[PDB]
Order: sequence, then C-alpha cells, then structure tokens
Amino acid sequence: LTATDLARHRWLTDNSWTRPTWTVAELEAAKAGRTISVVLPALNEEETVGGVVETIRPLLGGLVDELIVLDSGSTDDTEIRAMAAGARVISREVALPEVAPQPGKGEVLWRSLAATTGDIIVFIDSDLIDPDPMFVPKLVGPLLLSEGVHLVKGFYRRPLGRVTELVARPLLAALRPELTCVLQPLGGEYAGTRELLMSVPFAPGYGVEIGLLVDTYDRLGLDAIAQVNLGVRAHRNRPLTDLAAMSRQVIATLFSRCGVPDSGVGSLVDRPPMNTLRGAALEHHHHHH
Amino acid sequence: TDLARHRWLTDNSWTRPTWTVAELEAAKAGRTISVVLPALNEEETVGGVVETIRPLLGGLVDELIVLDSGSTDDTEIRAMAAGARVISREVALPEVAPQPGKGEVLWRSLAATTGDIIVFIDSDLIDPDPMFVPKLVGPLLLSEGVHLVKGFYRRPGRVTELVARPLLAALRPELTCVLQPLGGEYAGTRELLMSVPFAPGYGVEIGLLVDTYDRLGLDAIAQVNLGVRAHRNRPLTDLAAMSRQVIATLFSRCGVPDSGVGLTSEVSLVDRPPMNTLRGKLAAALEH
Ligand SMILES: O=c1ccn([C@@H]2O[C@H](COP(=O)(O)OP(=O)(O)O)[C@@H](O)[C@H]2O)c(=O)[nH]1
Ligand SMILES: O=c1ccn([C@@H]2O[C@H](COP(=O)(O)OP(=O)(O)O)[C@@H](O)[C@H]2O)c(=O)[nH]1
Ligand SMILES: [Cl-]
Ligand SMILES: [Cl-]
Ligand SMILES: [Mg+2]
Ligand SMILES: [Mg+2]
Ligand SMILES: [Mg+2]
Ligand SMILES: [Mg+2]
Ligand SMILES: [Mg+2]
Ligand SMILES: [Mg+2]
Repeated sequence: LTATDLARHRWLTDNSWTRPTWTVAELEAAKAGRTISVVLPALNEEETVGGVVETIRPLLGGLVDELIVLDSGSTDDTEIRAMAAGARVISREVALPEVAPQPGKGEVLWRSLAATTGDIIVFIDSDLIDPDPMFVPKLVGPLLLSEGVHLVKGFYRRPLGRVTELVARPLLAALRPELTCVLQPLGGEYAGTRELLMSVPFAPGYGVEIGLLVDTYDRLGLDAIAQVNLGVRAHRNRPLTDLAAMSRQVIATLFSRCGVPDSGVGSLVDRPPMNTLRGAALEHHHHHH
Repeated sequence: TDLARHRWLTDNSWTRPTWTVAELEAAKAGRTISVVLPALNEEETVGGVVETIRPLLGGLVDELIVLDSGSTDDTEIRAMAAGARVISREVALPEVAPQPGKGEVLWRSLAATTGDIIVFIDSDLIDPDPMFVPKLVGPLLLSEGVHLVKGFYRRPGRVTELVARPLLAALRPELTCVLQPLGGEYAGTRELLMSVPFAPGYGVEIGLLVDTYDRLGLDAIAQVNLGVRAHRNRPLTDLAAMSRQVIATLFSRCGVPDSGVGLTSEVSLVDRPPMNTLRGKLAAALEH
C-alpha cells in the first residue's frame, strides 16, 4: 500500500458517495440562506437542451434559485427550446459585456460566474441524452452538508472514456497522484462554491474541468473535493479527431497548472479569476507556519 | 513548422519503398545487419515471424536472434525450428540481474549482437511480411546521415493518437511528424544504439526516439511504410498501463518530476545505462 492508496481509501470514506440519497426537502432546509445557481453551457444542442432543463425545472423556487442556459453562440434552435422548457437564456456577450468572447466551453463557464448570483454554482452539460432529476440534489449535497467541501464531481456508473483513462488519469498519476482518486475528473456535471470558483483562473475549451480540479487541489487539497454517483450511463462514441483535440488541451491545461512548459503547438488564453472583474476571497492552505 | 514537417516527409519518409533485396545487399559495403526479435510467451507467432526473415540469413541479414524474455511456453523451440538462434536475457548480459519488460530485452540484445545495424521486430505479429527487414534498413544503407528508421503501417492506435502524439506536440513538437512513434518495428545504427540509455518496459520506443532526436537530430530519423495492417484491439487496462509508462519515459527525458505512482500498474523511471559503458571493448571494436 502506497501513500496514494492510503489517502484514496480514506478520501473515499469521507468524500465519496455511491448512494447520494439526500432528499430535496432536507437539502432545502440546509441552505441556511445560501442560494443555488444551475448553469447549462450550450452550443447547438437543440435536440437535448430542453430535456435537461425539464429535469431541473421542478427544483426552481425551492432548492434551485436560478436555472440559466449560457448560450455559446448557437445557430440552431437551442435558445428558444431552452426558453420554452423554462430556463433563463443568457448570451456570452450579455453575461460579461466588458470582455470580448473567445471560443470554447471554459469561456462559457467562466462568464456564467458573472451572470449568476448563487453561493453555490452547479454545471450540467446540455448535450445529455438521459438527464435525471436528482442530478442537482446529488451534486449540492456535500456542499450544503459537509464541512470544508468546495468542489463536487458527479460520476456515472457504467453498465455491467478513452481520454479519461489514457490521458487524464495517467497524467494525474505522474503529476498529482492523490487526484487519481477522482473517478471522472473530466466530467461535465459538477458544482462548486462561489468563493472557490471566483478565485481561480479558468482554462479554455476542453481544459476547464481538469484546470478547476488541479487548481482546487493545489489550494485546498483532497479535503475540499468530493464526488457523487449520478447513476448508470453508457459511454457515448466520439470521433477520434475530437478525442485527440480534447487530449491535447487537457495536456496543455494540466501542464500549465503543474509547472510544465507547453509548446503551444496544436491560441486561447486562460481567463483570470472572475474576482478581478466582479468579485472575501478563498483562503488557501498555509504552506508556512 | 508545418514546413519543417513537410520538408522531413519528402526526404525522410517512404510510403512506397522501391528497394529490392539485391540492391540493399550491394549497398552494405562491409556493414553487417543483426535482426533481434524480443519474445515473451509467443509460441503461436514467433515461428511465423522468423520464417519471413530466415531466407535473408547469409545474405542481407548476418544474424537472426530471438531474445527470449523468460518464456514458459514453446517459444524457444518454435523459434529454433524456424531458423533463429535463441538467446536468453541471462546469456545476453550475464553479470547484470534482469528486470521485467521489453526495454530490458532490446537493451541486452546489444551485448549479444555484432551488427553495425540492429533491426527490432516484434514476435507477436500475426501477418509478418518478408520485406519488413529490407524496408527498415533501406534508409540506413542508401541515405546519408540516417540512424533510426521507424516502420509504420498504413491504416485501412488510441495510445499513439491520444497520448504519444499530443505529448510530443507539447514537449518535442518537431517529432509529431513521426506517424507511429510507439511502433515496435524499427532499425538503428550500432553507433546510436550503443550510446544511449534504454527506457524500461513500454517506454523503450519513445525513449529511443526522443534521445535520437536530441542527440542526432530530426534528419537522423526516418520512417518507412511496411504495409497495410489493422489495429489489434487491446484491452483498455493494457492501454492504460502502456500510456502510463510512455508518460513516465517522456517525463524522464524532459526532466519533469514523475511520481512513479502506477495506476490502480508497473511503472519505472529507471533507465538502463548506455551499453558502451558495460561493454566498452565490444563497442570500441564496432566503431568506424
Ligand atoms: O464552445 C463550446 C463547446 C461546448 N459547449 C457545451 O459544453 C458541453 C460539453 O461540450 P462537448 O465537450 O461535448 O463539445 P464537443 O466535443 O461535442 O464539441 C455541451 O453541453 C456543449 O453544448 C459550449 O457551450 N461551448
Ligand atoms: O517483458 C516483455 C514484454 C514484451 N516482450 C515482447 O515484446 C513485443 C511487444 O510486446 P507487447 O507490447 O505486445 O506486450 P504485451 O502488451 O502483449 O504484454 C512482443 O513480441 C513481446 O513478446 C518481451 O520480450 N518482454
Ligand atoms: Cl473521457
Ligand atoms: Cl497505439
Ligand atoms: Mg454539442
Ligand atoms: Mg446568437
Ligand atoms: Mg459532450
Ligand atoms: Mg482545509
Ligand atoms: Mg505477447
Ligand atoms: Mg503486441
């Protein structure tokens, strides 16, 4: 047993839930004045965005205080379908007028920090085929009930992806081995506190998830990170060209957080902490005494 | 930088090698060629691979060796029947205790061979073609300044496209021109191979590629198409362990601190030293 194994074992005991079965009523009662914003990033998801919004809508006015689709420049019917399904639709330009947009998912999530007011922000992908209504309660459970948790990663069980298992987890094993305890570090369903999310830079495009995970870990360690089982979902097939581009950006973002230079050979920049434009900051763990 | 890749492809990459065996034999000019097949429990395929190379023995090829990596099946007996000399890891380098992995096997073969050119061919190949060795040694014999030839297959793998090529893009960007940097069929000069450390296990190919690039340059590397072959579907658990070691070896060659922590997998950051440090007199005898 290695030091990584030992930490993983205890981290799973304290910070991982295979059955995150908190009730909505219990979570509402735990808010204690805190508010919850749910953000769906969306670029051309007309076939699925309404279905995702529809699974979250029953929580509006209770557990969830706002439900926003942050549109990324869609040209299909994404925006109007999200409206009819009951979401608030905000463009990248309206979310943060003073900064010109650049492409990619990371830009959308970063801008959503300026468009939301919740003390807890939940991100859910708008391309999900089978969203489940309990996603949001499961993701916010540890933030509302567990001392010291600032980031919650939702993972799926598989029926009994390649970038995660060949790129992200092996690179974390090399560079930040304690983080190999996180089952799906690239997953798009996760939640965080405003205090954390406003204080960290946002990586562009496909790098935003891994960047947030390492930035959280480097400031607060394993104690601040939790994970919850959202249910059983089969892997979807993505073209190898897409996976290679995702891998290249995961590498670039991991390298930038871990002190490894990157050629830039494949143009998008990291965005600074939103508290430089709209933001009490997050207290890091002390490295001195 | 696309121009750099473009220039290299036109001079150092062959999609359709024209060379005949007779042409290559005439060009040897006193150089000798050793062919080494690493083998660990390959009883079903090692004979078929050896049989495709044996007709060259005594002509283009001066020795044909299967370096047995501790097999417990009929690998050794079937390799001898097909015409190869079988050499164990212990015999190849007796005073150094063996450690597991393919890199160990290829490194040790340097002490058991005499060729000015050494050709490595995997013993698990299902459809070996008799022109593999001729195509691999073509650029070494007929071009100037080439020291490492990488055999690639035209496709009709996930670790190459998701791990090796993107990491090279990040850390050795010129090397993304190499189509299949992890491929197990390749040839090198004695001068190169005797003088570089060998990475362990699954890292040996990428280690040799990067060390060759740094020490001798892009123009010392070539690649040749060995034919159309389909990707063999390996279990993702095997691919993950392979990826982890490719990462450790590239990090070792870049000075990135690698934890040495495996996947919950065997990973090593410890190279073997250049063989000319342990076999200095053999190495000097083979110079010039
Ligand atoms: O520039 C972008 C790219 C993606 N997305 C959204 O982010 C989620 C994850 O995107 P994905 O990684 O699937 O993008 P892909 O690889 O399909 O382009 C989906 O809900 C997309 O609609 C977005 O809002 N803006
Ligand atoms: O410790 C080892 C591992 C592999 N091999 C040989 O090296 C080649 C490439 O091995 P491969 O990567 O297929 O190994 P695997 O993934 O099957 O363990 C094959 O001819 C194996 O027999 C070897 O001699 N020793
Ligand atoms: Cl993935
Ligand atoms: Cl591969
Ligand atoms: Mg999409
Ligand atoms: Mg528009
Ligand atoms: Mg998706
Ligand atoms: Mg703490
Ligand atoms: Mg084998
Ligand atoms: Mg093989």
